[PDB]
Amino acid sequence: DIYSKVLVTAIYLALFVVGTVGNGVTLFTLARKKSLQSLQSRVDYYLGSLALSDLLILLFALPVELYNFIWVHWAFGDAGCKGYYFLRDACTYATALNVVSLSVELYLAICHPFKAKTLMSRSRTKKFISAIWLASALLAIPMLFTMGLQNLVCTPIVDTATLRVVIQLNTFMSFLFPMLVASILNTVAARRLTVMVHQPGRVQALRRGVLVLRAVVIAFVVCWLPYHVRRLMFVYISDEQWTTALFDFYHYFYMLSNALFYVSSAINPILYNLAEDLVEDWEKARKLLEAARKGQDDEVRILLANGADVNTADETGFTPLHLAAWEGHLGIVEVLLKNGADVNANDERGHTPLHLAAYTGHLEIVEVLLKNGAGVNATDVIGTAPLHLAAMWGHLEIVEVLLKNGADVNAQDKFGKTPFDLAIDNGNEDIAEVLQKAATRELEVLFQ
Ligand SMILES: COc1cccc(OC)c1-c1cc(C(=O)N[C@]2(C(=O)O)[C@@H]3C[C@H]4C[C@H](C[C@@H]2C4)C3)nn1-c1ccnc2cc(Cl)ccc12
Repeated sequence: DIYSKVLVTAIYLALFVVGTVGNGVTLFTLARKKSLQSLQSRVDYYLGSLALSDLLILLFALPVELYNFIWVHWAFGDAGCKGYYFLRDACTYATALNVVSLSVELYLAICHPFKAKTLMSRSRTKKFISAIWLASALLAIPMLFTMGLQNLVCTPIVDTATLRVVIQLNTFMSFLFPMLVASILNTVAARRLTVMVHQPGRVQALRRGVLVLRAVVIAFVVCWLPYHVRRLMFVYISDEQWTTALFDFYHYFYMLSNALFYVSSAINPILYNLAEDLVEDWEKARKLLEAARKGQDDEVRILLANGADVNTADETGFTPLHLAAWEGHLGIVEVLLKNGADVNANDERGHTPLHLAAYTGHLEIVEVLLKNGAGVNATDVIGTAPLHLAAMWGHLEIVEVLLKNGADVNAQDKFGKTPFDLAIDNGNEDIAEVLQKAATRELEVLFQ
């Protein structure tokens, strides 16, 4: 139908530009990045080799299928008819062999790190990626002789029996065999790394390579499995003609698998980067929360430089600033604020860093917070404000600073207690006297 033609055409154009940009940016990045780790540079060479095959499908295969299949009712020549299937077949091999070769290098590095250290270099990996690309072209040569131009339409130039044989072998050799090998090696590599880790940043690269691979495998398996199942349906089909429902099913499934093929190649960079960056982000986030609390000045400085989230909140809603303000680390509080730390950050109860700074009696930090635009009158779910906690725990110095920055003396909590009530009940006579004076500010100012 026309609705289906418009739907699919839009998806192809979306996949094309996003895939071309994504894989295009990837190649530029990985080509022009200087990784300070031998193993991680080799992982990049494989992702660069995958980005190349991803781009060839999107620039040479997608437009032909878009044009000479769905969009319009053949005009790419015999070279194009043969070239299309050859190039598409070649890329799928190059992908499957890149994923296997990568999974092999990771497996050896984890299970045999001693041998892998001496018997693996960037030059050796560059040698195999060539071999992968050269072997891919070698295995894809049969497709040049199975499809040809006749009448002008691009149709098979061999009997269905012979065509069934090459397609069957292709699906097994190009997908089923390698993907399973990659999957097993990846699964085993991940398990033995856990044991290997338990016993400078080689483990991070090995952890990154496993995550990257795992996601890249799942993406291409999920996306090409329907496409290859379809090709096995072709070779193992029953008699001519079936129920209209069955014809509708195979037609939709054919049209679907066609589209799903280009999904994998398009959003692969985004998917493996997202997954890898999520773990690295979460890691650096939790490292910052502990470094900020423990009082590690150097650790916090490095982690913020490495691009850790300064405003990251924990399960209880605490940011690095909350704990740094609580534990009384003035050096870190300033460093955090300089890096754009949210000074009015809330938690589960709705406490700000100023609530915690006042409670623990950190005068110097209380000022630096306020100086950087901290809410002096900020209240929690109970209705407690910094002035309540400062007066409560007998911190006269802070009470003066808070009042000096316009702290509400009449502010009450759920229990109907003012900062004065807390000061009096806690036997803080010194604080309570200043609070009663502050309350009579309006009276004295005008009259006197
Ligand atoms: C008997 O084949 C199937 C049975 C059930 C479901 C099917 O597709 C989901 C298929 C199927 C697969 C292919 C299938 O994979 N074409 C090719 C491809 O690359 O896609 C074409 C055509 C040949 C040479 C070459 C490589 C193969 C096989 C290009 N084509 N194809 C179909 C063949 C015949 N009639 C069909 C009718 C319907 Cl409604 C749907 C699919 C049909």
